[PDB]
Amino acid sequence: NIKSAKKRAIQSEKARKHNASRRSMMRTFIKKVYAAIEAGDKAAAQKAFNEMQPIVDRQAAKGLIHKNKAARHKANLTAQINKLA
Amino acid sequence: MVTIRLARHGAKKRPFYQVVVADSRNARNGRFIERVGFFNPIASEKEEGTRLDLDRIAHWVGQGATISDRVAALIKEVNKAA
Amino acid sequence: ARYLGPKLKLSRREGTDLFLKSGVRAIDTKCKIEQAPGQHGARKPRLSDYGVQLREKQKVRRIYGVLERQFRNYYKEAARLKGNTGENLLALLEGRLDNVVYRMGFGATRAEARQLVSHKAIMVNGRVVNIASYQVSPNDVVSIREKAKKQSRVKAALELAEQREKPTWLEVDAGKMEGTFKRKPERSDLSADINEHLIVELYSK
Amino acid sequence: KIRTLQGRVVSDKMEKSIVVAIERFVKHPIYGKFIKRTTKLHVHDENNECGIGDVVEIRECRPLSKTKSWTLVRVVEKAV
RNA sequence: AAUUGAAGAGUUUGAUCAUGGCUCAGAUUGAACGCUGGCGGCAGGCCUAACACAUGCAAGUCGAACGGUAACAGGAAGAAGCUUGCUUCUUUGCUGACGAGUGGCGGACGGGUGAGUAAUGUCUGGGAAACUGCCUGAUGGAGGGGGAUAACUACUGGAAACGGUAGCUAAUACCGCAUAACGUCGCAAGACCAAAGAGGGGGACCUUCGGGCCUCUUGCCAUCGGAUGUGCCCAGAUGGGAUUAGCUAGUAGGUGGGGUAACGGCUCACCUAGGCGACGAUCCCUAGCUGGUCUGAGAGGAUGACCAGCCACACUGGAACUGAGACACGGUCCAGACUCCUACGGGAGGCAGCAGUGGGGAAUAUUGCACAAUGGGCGCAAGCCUGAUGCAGCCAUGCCGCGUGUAUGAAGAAGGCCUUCGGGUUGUAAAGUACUUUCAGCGGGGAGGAAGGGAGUAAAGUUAAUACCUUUGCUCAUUGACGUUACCCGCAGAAGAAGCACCGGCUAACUCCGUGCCAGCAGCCGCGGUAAUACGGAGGGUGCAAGCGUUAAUCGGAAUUACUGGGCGUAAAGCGCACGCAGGCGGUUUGUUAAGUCAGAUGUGAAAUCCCCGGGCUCAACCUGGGAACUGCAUCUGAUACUGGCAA
Repeated sequence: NIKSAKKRAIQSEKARKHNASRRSMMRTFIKKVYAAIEAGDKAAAQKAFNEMQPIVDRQAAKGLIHKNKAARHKANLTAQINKLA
Repeated sequence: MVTIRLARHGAKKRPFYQVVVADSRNARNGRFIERVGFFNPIASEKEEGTRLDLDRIAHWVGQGATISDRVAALIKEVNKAA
Repeated sequence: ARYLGPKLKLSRREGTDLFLKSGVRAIDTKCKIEQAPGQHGARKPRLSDYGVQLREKQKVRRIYGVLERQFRNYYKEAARLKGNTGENLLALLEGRLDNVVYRMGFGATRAEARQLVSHKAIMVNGRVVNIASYQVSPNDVVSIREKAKKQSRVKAALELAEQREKPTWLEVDAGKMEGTFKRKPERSDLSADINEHLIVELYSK
Repeated sequence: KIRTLQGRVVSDKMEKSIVVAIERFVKHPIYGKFIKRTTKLHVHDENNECGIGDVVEIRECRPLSKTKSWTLVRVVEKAV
């Protein structure tokens, strides 16, 4: 409707696309981690955890994951590897 | 933002402003944290016209509160005594 | 909002002189007082208990020239004030500005005093008060303005002020034509024959 | 100190938890008679030491399940 | 000083006393209707169709973030009529600025409505497992690069709405890289995580002579605090129905995984078989809740329009996206009903914002003026926006104030009505006479709501700088929608200004005439069938008064649900009689506890409202200062007589 709501519509669409991509990459890295924990692999899962840590902290800082969630992930996953190793 | 601001309470064509401390996104005559003085722009030429608790104002500005232009003008009017 | 009719008729239903035509002459002499308040006025009423209470309230209102919502508000204010509600009610009726102008001899009647008050001929404390029911505080000076001073009425009215009893709670002085309401009138200082317990009991039913 | 309550165990049979009846003794607002009045509470206990018919003190904590915001401190008076 | 507070009557009977119902007298209202209507002040105004909506406004702003120039006005340069001295035209964002666009912030506030919701809500009191844009304090960082994409241009699809394709460009847009804590994870060892510039001014130096460089202001990032706001939990309280007694399988709990900002059946797998319920679950009807309002002596009863706090909703049903915050009134998506446009392929809309329409209804307002004030958004500010708000319009809808004159005046005029025809009454009423001008009308004068903001100085601070900026004084023009304002003065003349109900008893106030169980009246008792104080008219009176009556609704009276504060032999009312569980109550003495109870303290019980003492509007209504109050709850400290617990 005829306003500056049109601009918020198009910006929220653009940011929807950007956030969906970054959120999807973050979730795939976390799937790498506890999909490596599905098999009994310690150092493979540690390599995947070191691969996911900067991106989850980074998406926490960029403002789309709200860092406590960031913390939870790494916390949960650390538990999984010292349940395993 | 919390704001020390005026809030219109008198009758029609006869305002009495009460200076309060409100969360700034409330209504004018709505919800406030504490009232801290008043300002009658008439009152008569008698004694006061305005009293205003400077200790609580200094407390809230210490907390981070902002002050509108009228309340700043009233503090600049009642400076310490006059 | 005020009466505007035959006055001595009101004074004749009550059976008592309500001072409604004080004016030039002496005691009525052309009223046929007591005799006939209407066509069947020669009949004795055999009045009820509601009739005596009602008729007492009407006596007081028709003296002071007050209508019912205003009188009723005086009863509420006299009730809430501390003390004796009959005496407080007469103290509220006696502090009326038109009454104080009548007591000082500035008007011949209370309606003439009410027209002096109404036609901006009266100041209290050096400010002109246009209102019949202004409530005169103690230690006030109420006077006539320079306009409507030395008009005939007030002079004649002061002429008939000496025929009456000179109320104790005033400073009547007619030289300068200014007066001082000094204190509230005591119940024993006024009129002695109105029964205010009847109007307390009238409003308390 | 902490605010706590006392009550008795009304039933027992649940997997590391208990339920406690509290007896508050309150005056009727209209009638002016002091009337007993209960408050059943789902109360947590680690390792379920208290059985049925006990008396136990009880404090409030974070939520531990649906209702269940209460946890014991001291089991007293277990006498059967 | 803050509770000075309580009325009855009519009607059962031939009469009585009691019981008992019905009814009246009071106060109130978002009121409507009937008759009447002068002025002002302050308030209030769709209670019904959460029905459908024409039209106009209700949310924008910033160039001191960025590419840029669509206009407007200048500047520079060129050419021309050339009056060689002024105009016309053109290239240049060069400048003040600015359409469109990117970007930041706001559109989650403000404003509306009460549909749903009987307890995921509200009120009161506790709590822990939290997030928090803007605002504030502290500690520090703010280095070095890259790829894009709008706008723009060129085609192109479409009736339109709206797109598509190919190139170009910027940033405080976006992304890496470095850096790394008193940050995240981890027991540690360690691992890992961010950023953005812009503006004002300037001595010297270096200029690829655009600017580097210095300084100030402002912005960015990280962490820890604070304040505010929000999310979550518990206990108690907050309608009616038992002619609704069983309800519940993610249901109740546990373990582990996931999820959220955060605890949690929030979710899933497995294990246990619980959980709720007669202290009323479940079902059904109704309903937004509260501060409060009305009534009441009070306790209560009814209610929750305005004003303020909380919740919920935004055509209907659902969903998420962006964001600090929404599952979003003037956002997105889908579906549905309706309405509209169409080239028939498809599109568009959402007044329960403010005015306004149509409809519904007994009923409820202007398609107004202004941002001057107060507040909000944006902005360094100027300022722009603001149907919030200030005001104005209409309406007796309420409350309050004032007016319609005042004094005199007996020939007790005339006329009306009654009359025992003597007179009485209307009635000092009118007329006459003498005064006054409130308000309305006319003409002048004229506060206050105006504080700020702008432009020059002077001083101080900062600094390399006597710049720039900030602060404080001083000076100069100014800033009012209301508004021919409030108010004051002058003018002319009583001149423009009184109705409505009632008169048998209750209930204040009476006769005549007309009608004759009719016409009709009525709240109850009941009037009217020929001399009606009850009907209809007249005279007279009574009550209220710019109002007055009727109707609807609430409380009172009603001690006719009785807690305060009732009853049960015969008026209604003792189960047909017992036994007895849960429940209620419990002799007497001592000791302990202190739960009830009592006393004090602290925190809270929002503000307004009620009450008290004051203050301002000429008074009043109204506004307002301080107190009291909010009868409560929680915690701590005590007392231990009574009740309870425990022991004897």
